Amino acid sequence: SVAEQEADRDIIRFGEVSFSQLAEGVWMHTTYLDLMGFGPIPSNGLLVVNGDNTILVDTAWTDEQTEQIVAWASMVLAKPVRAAVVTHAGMAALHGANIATWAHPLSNEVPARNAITFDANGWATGEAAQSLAPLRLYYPGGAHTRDNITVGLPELGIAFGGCMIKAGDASNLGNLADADTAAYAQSVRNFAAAFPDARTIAMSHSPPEGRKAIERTLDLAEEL
Amino acid sequence: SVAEQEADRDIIRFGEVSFSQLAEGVWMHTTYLDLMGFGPIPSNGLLVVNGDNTILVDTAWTDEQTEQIVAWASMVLAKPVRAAVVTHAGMAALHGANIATWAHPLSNEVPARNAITFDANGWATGEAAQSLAPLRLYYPGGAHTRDNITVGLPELGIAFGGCMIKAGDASNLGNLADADTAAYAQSVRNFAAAFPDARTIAMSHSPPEGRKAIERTLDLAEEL
Ligand SMILES: [Ca+2]
Ligand SMILES: [Ca+2]
Ligand SMILES: [Ca+2]
Ligand SMILES: [Ca+2]
Ligand SMILES: [Ca+2]
Ligand SMILES: [Ca+2]
Ligand SMILES: [Cl-]
Ligand SMILES: [Cl-]
Ligand SMILES: [Cl-]
Ligand SMILES: [Cl-]
Ligand SMILES: [Cl-]
Ligand SMILES: [Cl-]
Ligand SMILES: [Cl-]
Ligand SMILES: [Cl-]
Repeated sequence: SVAEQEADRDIIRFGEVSFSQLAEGVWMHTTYLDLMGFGPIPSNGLLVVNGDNTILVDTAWTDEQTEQIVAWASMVLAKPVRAAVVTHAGMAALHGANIATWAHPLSNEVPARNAITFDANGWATGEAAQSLAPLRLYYPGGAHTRDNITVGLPELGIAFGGCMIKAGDASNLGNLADADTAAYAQSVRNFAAAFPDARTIAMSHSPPEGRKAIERTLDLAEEL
Repeated sequence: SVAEQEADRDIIRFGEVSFSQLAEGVWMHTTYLDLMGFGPIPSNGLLVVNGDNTILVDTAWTDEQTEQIVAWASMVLAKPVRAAVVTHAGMAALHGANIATWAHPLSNEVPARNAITFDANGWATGEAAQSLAPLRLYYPGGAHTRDNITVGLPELGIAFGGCMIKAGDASNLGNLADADTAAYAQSVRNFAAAFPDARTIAMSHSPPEGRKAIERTLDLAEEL
C-alpha cells in the first residue's frame, strides 16, 4: 500500500504526487501506478532548486501526474521548472509547459528536444552541463538499458541511479528485457566511482538509502 | 524458508530433495538454491513411472541433488531412470548414470545427447515421443527462452510449464534477459490450447496450482 510504503518518511501530498525533501532545495517526487491491480509501484524523480527556477529529473508515471509536479514548482515553490532531464527512455506534459527537455542522444532511437553531449569519460559537457547545473550528469555505460544515465549532487552527497540501481535488499534486477547484461556490472562500478562520496543513494523504484544499494546492485549484476 | 514453503503440502525428504506426489506414479522433485544468501529458491521437476522404470523431467539445481533423484528412483522406487527430458537449457550427473537425455534441438546452441523431433504443430514425434511416453512433449514457441518446451500428462490432468509459466499471483515474469518477449503471450496461449483440460499446472519455480497460473502468465506476457 502507499500508506505502508510512506510510513517511514515525512511526505507532503499534492494531488497524486508525494514530495519528500532529500536536502535543502532537493525534492524527491514519487508517484504510483497500479495498472493490473497487483499493487501500487513507486516511480521516483527529483526536483532541484536553482535560484528562482527548478530542474526536473524524470517525469512521473503519467501526464496528469507530471502536470502536478510542474504546478507544484510554479504555484507552491514559485520556482517554475525551466529544464528537465530524463534518465531512461509524461514528455508531452513537459513540452506543453515549454520545458527544455534533455536526454542521452541515443535514447529512444516523444523524444526529448535536446541531446546531451557526453565526453568520453561519461561526463556531460556543453549546454546540458550548464543548463542542468547543479546536477552533474554521468553516463556510466549500458545496464538497465543501453543509454541509461545518472545524476549527482556531489556538494550535497546525493546520487541518483535511475532504473539502474536497485534496493540494498533486492534479490533481482527486475526486468532485463532491454538490458546490456554483459556491461551492467562495470556500469555500476563506473557510477559508484563517478559519485564516490555520496551517502544518500536515490533511485527510480525504491526509496532512498545508503551505498548498500550500489553494493547489492553490483553483486546482482556480477551474476548475469 | 523451506519449512514455510512446504508447510502446505505432504513432503517426503531424501537427502536435499523434497518429493511430493501429484498423482499415482507422478512425483514432483523440488530442490533449493541459496547462492547469494538471499533465501532458498525452489526448482521443480517431475519423476514419472512407466512400468519398471521412470522418466525424469528436468534436473535439480546441482549435480549432487540430481544424483539423489536418480538414487531415489533406483533405490527406493526400484524403478530406475531410463530417460530424461530438460525443458530449457546436473546434466553430467545424468550422463554419468547412462541416462538417455532429450532436449529441443536448438537449446544450448553439456548438451543433451538426443534432439527431439518436433512437428510443425509443436508436438514431439519419433523416438522422443516413444521414449518419453506417457509424457506428451510440446514446443509452444519462444517465451522465457527461444527453445523452452513443456510436457503434459493429459490422462491425469497435469501439465508442466517449465520456466515459462509463473504463479497465479505473480506480478512479473522474472528474468527476461533471454526471453522472446514478442512471442511470449502467443506461446502461452499455445501451451494452454495444447493441454486444454488439465487442472493441475506445475512449473519450475512455484508450487503446483490451477489454471490461474496460465491466466496470470498470459496477462503479464501481453504487457511486454
Ligand atoms: Ca491535469
Ligand atoms: Ca546556454
Ligand atoms: Ca559479487
Ligand atoms: Ca553424490
Ligand atoms: Ca525406440
Ligand atoms: Ca490481458
Ligand atoms: Cl534509455
Ligand atoms: Cl571527449
Ligand atoms: Cl537479476
Ligand atoms: Cl560524490
Ligand atoms: Cl532453452
Ligand atoms: Cl511436421
Ligand atoms: Cl514482467
Ligand atoms: Cl489437457
